[PDB]
Amino acid sequence: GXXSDPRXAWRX
Repeated sequence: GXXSDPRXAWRX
């Protein structure tokens, strides 16, 4: 869901 950030893409 929080895939809208380079450090959150691998967190979505």
